[PDB]
Amino acid sequence: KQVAGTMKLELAQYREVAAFAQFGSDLDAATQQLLSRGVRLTELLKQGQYSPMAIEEQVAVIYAGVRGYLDKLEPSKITKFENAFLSHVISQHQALLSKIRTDGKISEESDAKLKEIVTNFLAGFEA
Amino acid sequence: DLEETGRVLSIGDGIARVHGLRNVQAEEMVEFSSGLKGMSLNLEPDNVGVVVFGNDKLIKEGDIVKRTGAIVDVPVGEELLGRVVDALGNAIDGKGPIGSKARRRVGLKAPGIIPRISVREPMQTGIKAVDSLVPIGRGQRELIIGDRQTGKTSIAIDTIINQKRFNDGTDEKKKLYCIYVAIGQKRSTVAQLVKRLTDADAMKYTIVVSATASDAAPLQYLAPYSGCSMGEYFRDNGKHALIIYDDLSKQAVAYRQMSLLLRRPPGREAYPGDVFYLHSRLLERAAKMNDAFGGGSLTALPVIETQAGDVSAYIPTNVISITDGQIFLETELFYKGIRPAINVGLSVSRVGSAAQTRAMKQVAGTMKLELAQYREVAAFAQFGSDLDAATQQLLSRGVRLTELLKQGQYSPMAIEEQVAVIYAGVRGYLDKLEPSKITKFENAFLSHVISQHQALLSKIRTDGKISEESDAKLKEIVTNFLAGFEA
Amino acid sequence: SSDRGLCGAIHSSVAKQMIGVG
Amino acid sequence: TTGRIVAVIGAVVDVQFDEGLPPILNALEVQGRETRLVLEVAQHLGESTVRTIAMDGTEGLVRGQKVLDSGAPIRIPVGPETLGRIMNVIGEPIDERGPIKTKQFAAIHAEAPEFVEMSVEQEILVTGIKVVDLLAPYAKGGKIGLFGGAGVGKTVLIMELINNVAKAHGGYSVFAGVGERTREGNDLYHEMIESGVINLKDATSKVALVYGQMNEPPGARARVALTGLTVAEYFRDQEGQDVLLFIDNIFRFTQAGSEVSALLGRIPSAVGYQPTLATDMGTMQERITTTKKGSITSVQAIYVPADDLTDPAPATTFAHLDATTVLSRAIAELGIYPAVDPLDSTSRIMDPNIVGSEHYDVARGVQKILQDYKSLQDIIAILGMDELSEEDKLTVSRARKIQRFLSQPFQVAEVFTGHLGKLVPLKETIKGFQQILAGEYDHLPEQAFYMVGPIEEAVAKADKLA
Amino acid sequence: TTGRIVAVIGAVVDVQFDEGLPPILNALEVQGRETRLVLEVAQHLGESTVRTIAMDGTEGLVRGQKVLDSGAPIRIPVGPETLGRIMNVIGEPIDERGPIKTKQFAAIHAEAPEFVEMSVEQEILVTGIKVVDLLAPYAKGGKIGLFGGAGVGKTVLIMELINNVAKAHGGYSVFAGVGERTREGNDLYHEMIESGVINLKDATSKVALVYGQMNEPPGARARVALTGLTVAEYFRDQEGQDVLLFIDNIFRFTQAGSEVSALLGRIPSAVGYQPTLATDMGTMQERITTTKKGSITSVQAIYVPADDLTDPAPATTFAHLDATTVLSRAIAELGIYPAVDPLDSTSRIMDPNIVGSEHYDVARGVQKILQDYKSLQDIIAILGMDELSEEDKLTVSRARKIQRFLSQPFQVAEVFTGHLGKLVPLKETIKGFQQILAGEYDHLPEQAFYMVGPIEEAVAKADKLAE
Amino acid sequence: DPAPATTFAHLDATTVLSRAIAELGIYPAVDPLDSTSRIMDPNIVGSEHYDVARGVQKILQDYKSLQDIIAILGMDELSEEDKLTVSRARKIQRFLSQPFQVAEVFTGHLGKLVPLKETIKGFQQILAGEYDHLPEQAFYMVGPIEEAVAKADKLA
Ligand SMILES: Nc1ncnc2c1ncn2[C@@H]1O[C@H](COP(=O)(O)OP(=O)(O)NP(=O)(O)O)[C@@H](O)[C@H]1O
Ligand SMILES: Nc1ncnc2c1ncn2[C@@H]1O[C@H](COP(=O)(O)OP(=O)(O)O)[C@@H](O)[C@H]1O
Ligand SMILES: [Mg+2]
Ligand SMILES: [Mg+2]
Repeated sequence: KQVAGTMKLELAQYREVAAFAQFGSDLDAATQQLLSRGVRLTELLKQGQYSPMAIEEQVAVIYAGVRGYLDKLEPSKITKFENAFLSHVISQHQALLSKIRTDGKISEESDAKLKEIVTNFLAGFEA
Repeated sequence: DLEETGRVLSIGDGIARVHGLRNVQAEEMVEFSSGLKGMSLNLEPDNVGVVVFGNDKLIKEGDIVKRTGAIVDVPVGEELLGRVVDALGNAIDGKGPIGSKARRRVGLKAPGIIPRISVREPMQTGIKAVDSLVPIGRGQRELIIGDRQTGKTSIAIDTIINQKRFNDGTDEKKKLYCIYVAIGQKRSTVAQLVKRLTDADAMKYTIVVSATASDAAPLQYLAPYSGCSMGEYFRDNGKHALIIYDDLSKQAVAYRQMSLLLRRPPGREAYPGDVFYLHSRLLERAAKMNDAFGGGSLTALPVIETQAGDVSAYIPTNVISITDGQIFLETELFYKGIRPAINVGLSVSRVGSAAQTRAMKQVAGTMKLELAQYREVAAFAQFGSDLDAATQQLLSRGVRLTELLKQGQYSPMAIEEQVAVIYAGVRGYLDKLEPSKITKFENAFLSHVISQHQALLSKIRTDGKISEESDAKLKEIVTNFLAGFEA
Repeated sequence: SSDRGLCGAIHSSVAKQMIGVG
Repeated sequence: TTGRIVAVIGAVVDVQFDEGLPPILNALEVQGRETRLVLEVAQHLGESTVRTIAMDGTEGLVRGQKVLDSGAPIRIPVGPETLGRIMNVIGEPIDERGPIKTKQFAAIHAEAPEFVEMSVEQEILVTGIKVVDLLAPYAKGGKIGLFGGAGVGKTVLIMELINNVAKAHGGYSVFAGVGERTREGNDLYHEMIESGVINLKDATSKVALVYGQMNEPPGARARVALTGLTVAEYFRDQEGQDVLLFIDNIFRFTQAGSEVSALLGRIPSAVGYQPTLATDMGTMQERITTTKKGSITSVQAIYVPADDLTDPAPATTFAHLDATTVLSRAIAELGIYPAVDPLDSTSRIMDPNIVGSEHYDVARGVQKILQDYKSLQDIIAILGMDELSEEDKLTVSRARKIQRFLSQPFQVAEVFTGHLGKLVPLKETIKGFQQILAGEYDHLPEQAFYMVGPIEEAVAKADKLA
Repeated sequence: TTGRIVAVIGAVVDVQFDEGLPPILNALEVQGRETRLVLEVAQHLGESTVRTIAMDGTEGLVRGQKVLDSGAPIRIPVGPETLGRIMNVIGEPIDERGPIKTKQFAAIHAEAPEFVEMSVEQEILVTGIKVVDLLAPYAKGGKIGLFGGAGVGKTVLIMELINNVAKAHGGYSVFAGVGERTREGNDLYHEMIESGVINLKDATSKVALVYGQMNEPPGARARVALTGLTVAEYFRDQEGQDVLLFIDNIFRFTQAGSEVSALLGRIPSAVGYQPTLATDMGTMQERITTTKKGSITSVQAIYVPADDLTDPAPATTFAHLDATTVLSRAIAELGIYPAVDPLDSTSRIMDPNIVGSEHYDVARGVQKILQDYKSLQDIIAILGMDELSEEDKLTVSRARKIQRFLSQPFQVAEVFTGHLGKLVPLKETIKGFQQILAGEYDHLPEQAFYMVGPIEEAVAKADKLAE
Repeated sequence: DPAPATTFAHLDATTVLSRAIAELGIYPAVDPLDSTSRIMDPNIVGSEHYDVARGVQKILQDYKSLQDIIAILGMDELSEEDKLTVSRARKIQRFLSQPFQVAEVFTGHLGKLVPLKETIKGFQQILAGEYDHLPEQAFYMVGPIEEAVAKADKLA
């Protein structure tokens, strides 16, 4: 809920605005951000078959998107990112995933830990 | 006695199958032992299919049904004026018995081809859009049609309210008795209706016939005919009557219920093969009588509800083709602020000029033309900055006449007030006035001419048109007024 | 070229060839 | 013999006979009524019972009420005495001018002329109306689709066709109002009286009137067309005429058929029409034709439901039409009368194998030039007129002259206008338009060709103007 | 007198009586069942056989099983003792709290109040919902309809109305669950225990509940609206009181009847419906009304089959209402909630002489700009935004903002929006929209107006979106 | 229609032919977005085959979404990115067509049989932009991709 709570209505507004802006005409900072965010979350929601994801791994992936940490990553790279990111947190951060899974929430501590992981990982990834 | 009486074999869904009654006539009113009436619509070899005028709970298998020597007729006359009655002419306003001295059958043949003369006398609605562009004559049948909640009843109410200016007068020729038939509506809607007419002081010359949503199917089916015969009393006695059928869509539904349950064959939309006939025989009873027959008239305004604009659906198709013309209302005009929501491009009166006075006739022709010229170029507007002045003008004149056709509810206008307003537009006095300011202008301008130029309005009426002298007057009233307006 | 579009390959044609006017 | 009513269900009445049964299509007279109530046998149900369709209201009928078999179908008064008279479906006068005193009677159901009785040749029935005869000509014994409605000079066009056919072909007319609106039937009646094609005083009447009004039962409205056609068949068969039959309007004939069919419990076909849609239309239309003895040519006003030309009703009808006259509100607004659309109106016999190579090529040349004139009208509003080539300036001139030469004053409209009416022969029509194309009247002013008969009057009008 | 079952086909049961024949509408009692099975007399078939619809499942029934005439239609408990309680179609408690100890009972069939019993009084009922209050406001004692296809927001909207209006209502409320979800009944029940409008411990309960959900056979869904209605009718007359009546969903009454129509031997009318659709609805709807004796404010959720508003069922319902809220899937698809079509929602009290010319003029102004924007939509969508007049693109930006300012976070919708719910008073709604129309917020971005309460929150959000 | 509609669930692979595709001259007139196979799965056909297929299908679907705009306004109102999808998609549509031995009378070409590996490669290459320089017509009614190239050369 913490990560996805407003996302449905947000994605509905993004799709409407993506259509209305379909003719590339000078857009304000607000809608251009919604567009950037929207196209990126769309990529995160893509998924293969036969590998359903544990909740905590879904949360961490969505977290990256909804907090804006991927807003500058090129949309076509988002999937390569997610798998790279995910395999990193699975091996290296079983402690963080464990806590999110066990507590069923993102504590202020887990939030801080997550931001540190994604931002620095994404930078390494984007080199 | 299985000739004058019978017993109920089966009863359900408002249909009693009755054994016996060997002497009943087709469409005869029989009576059940509980006191409920019925109509003998199906006469079959081994049963009479009777249509029930009330709740079924009161009829059981083996109940005695009697022919009564009854006859399907309604109270008729001027004592119905100011009264609310049901399908059969019974009082429902709770003000005691109707003082009726005469009666008339509900099912009667319309005047033939010979007792008539052309429609000539104006039937004045007081609605600028209608009287100018879709003009109605005495004896005409003009259809009011549109989707739900587009303003259909309003056209009719304002027409009824309008007649006061003539009925309070002393010219008998110009007077108009009103009949409003409510079919299938809810009681509280009808109540608000009569409240409006009462406050408008319109009830004193109006008969309200009401067969509401909980009344049995056959009463809703009869109601228009009942109301019709009450209007024929006027028509046949050198007098003029207006009747509104609100609505015929619901009446058809009610009759369909009956035909289906009598197991008559279903056709398109499950309607039976006699539904065109049902409506055609109702609407032909509106007529303009010749002088040999008193010169009276019955004018009918049937209402039809369309679904999602489908004028080609079955019942709309029937009533459209039966009538002498249609006033089409549209939802999108309505919310654009075009109210009354009349589509002027599509609406038509086939009587036409024959039902206009010379004053209106004059200014209305120019408006019709300039609106038609407007309609062709109408799309060049919002997507036009680099237009030639010729088409810039047609657009400007067009948007402005469109504003003059807008009208408030419950305030119908006298024909001379209408021509004065249209004059301002068709003569180009409002061409430089901003579109948004036109409605304010008209109200104010009209308040002025009514207050200070009663004689000018008196003249346009007396002269029958706008003379050179009246023209001069108006020119100076409008110009100076407009100058003052934009000060 | 100009500000106004909807005129075929006017604007695109010069851009393929390519401070600007329009 | 005499039968008894056993069932009444609206406009369907079942009659049981003790001896011989009336065959299908027989007329039956109900006894014990104020006015005549005819029932037409539709089916034999078995058990000595017939199912009928009522020609008027069935209100008041009792099971047991006596019914007399007439022995034949509906038989109506036919002959010169019906002219100027108005009758209904069952032959009764409804003009209040008393009985229709004819020596002959005729059954309204009859079979189409046999294959041997058919004319193998196609002939024009010259109307003397320039647009019609030149561009979309009428065929002797054919059917014409009249598209129009109100305000386009439709009643005037009809009244003039009645007049012109009497004057040029010695043929009488019949008008059949299928679903006639009572108001409009009265108005039509008096417009004919006022125009002369009906005469109450003498016996010059050129039309007989047959009304099947809107408020009549389905059966009545379904049969009037036959009644009208039967009147007309007299004038073809007995008096050898090229007759005119108006049907106003054909769609309402179809719809009455649809209603009757629905009332008889027959399962509806596509779009809810009667399963017999095509045969209902076939058994009536095939009666309209050229026989060895004469011809009936029918003008049929067409309503196109939902503006769908693929709708079963117009689709079926089109199978029978040999030409269309399209009356245009746009054309009337330009002051062109008759308001015939010269490009929208078509004819099957516009064929050099039928009308000749000279009639053909002039019509095509007229069509071509009016087609070309329109192409330049976008360039007219943009470049103006003085930017055209010397060829294109000349086409605009000629086309504008052709448009006006297609207008014609009508004799039937003399009272309204004062202008003398014209009936232009086919050869003068062809000649006239032939010469405008050639450029023999380029020097003439454009308004000289307007509201004119033959091309000689275009010259006499041009000389008269200062 | 005793009758015998002769035929069972689904919900329809034929019963033969040798002695006295029970009149149509009578309630019959099937002998030898664990739970009370009522059959309601529908038709007299002839030959001392009646046709009935069952009020519960007919499984287990045997030809020849005994049936007793009760002597009357279905009679249910009415009165104060129904408050806090849950009944079914036949007035049995379904809350496992024992007998409903009323003094009197009432037949669920009754005549509609006569024309002379009608009231014409109409004053505005404010909801706190922007789009409703502004464009198509409810009246006290009026008939309100919430139209919508599947999953567009009828129930959420009706729960928000119960939240905003019923919670603080002085008189009594009736909620009738008609052919809807049992889950939603359990939801609503426990939310009302929580909020105190139902009290299980004292006598302060202000709401009576009547339930016949989509787990019930059609006979039960066909009558359960009548049952709720009858409860309300009592509180209206025999107490003269201000009653709120909520029905979710009144279509299910009509659908139920269509389910049994063919087994009752009817030729189908158009779109598969009973020929009696409109009269059936008539004798039912005409009871749901304010009279001179008392006031019912009725709110009725109205399902729209296949999203089609021309469907006979919703189409025939429109004429029965004084205010209509029409919900649209196209709008909901946009994330605009409540998904009210502002160009298809109407009210009888939308009248300058009733709401004042200020309320009226802004409402008509809002609709005009939305209609104008709609009439440009499909056009500029392919022909370019830059090809527009400088006052056209000003209406396009203003309409897009008004579209958004019509949306609102509902208290009831917190689990769907992630936003705290907002209630906006009338004057604030008028003012806000009035301001956007006058150009006052052309500097503010679109999204600032999306999913907020009052106009100050559109301003606050605009600051938060900057950084 | 109930008859075909009901048959779908009985099939492990559907080839849906389209009259609109046929009328464009594309034979076999296969609707490449309405024909499916239960073995179109990376674990069965391999990821390369699977990827090229999904790629072809995506470019064809993207083309399809642009066609309302194209029909009214035309090619010229498209971004450069869109023009590229359109041109590649249209070359892919043509390379899906094939001359059948059985239909030689109608095609006027010799019937062809393309081995799977070469089918994958031809489309793999069109997607990679490798023949954005070649004309459309070159891809029509040929076998392997080499034939498309040689046909382009022959168009001088
Ligand atoms: N000229 C007008 N100006 C402003 N409002 C109007 C006008 N005419 C009608 N209305 C209003 O528009 C609404 C619909 O009017 P009404 O006469 O009820 O139409 P209708 O089609 O008869 N409705 P219904 O029968 O309920 O589907 C009402 O609220 C009227 O008060
Ligand atoms: N006012 C609202 N705000 C946010 N989301 C809503 C709102 N109304 C409906 N929804 C979404 O749509 C779903 C369907 O609404 P509901 O009222 O159950 O539909 P119905 O019209 O079928 O009763 C809700 O469960 C919710 O997810
Ligand atoms: Mg109304
Ligand atoms: Mg719901």
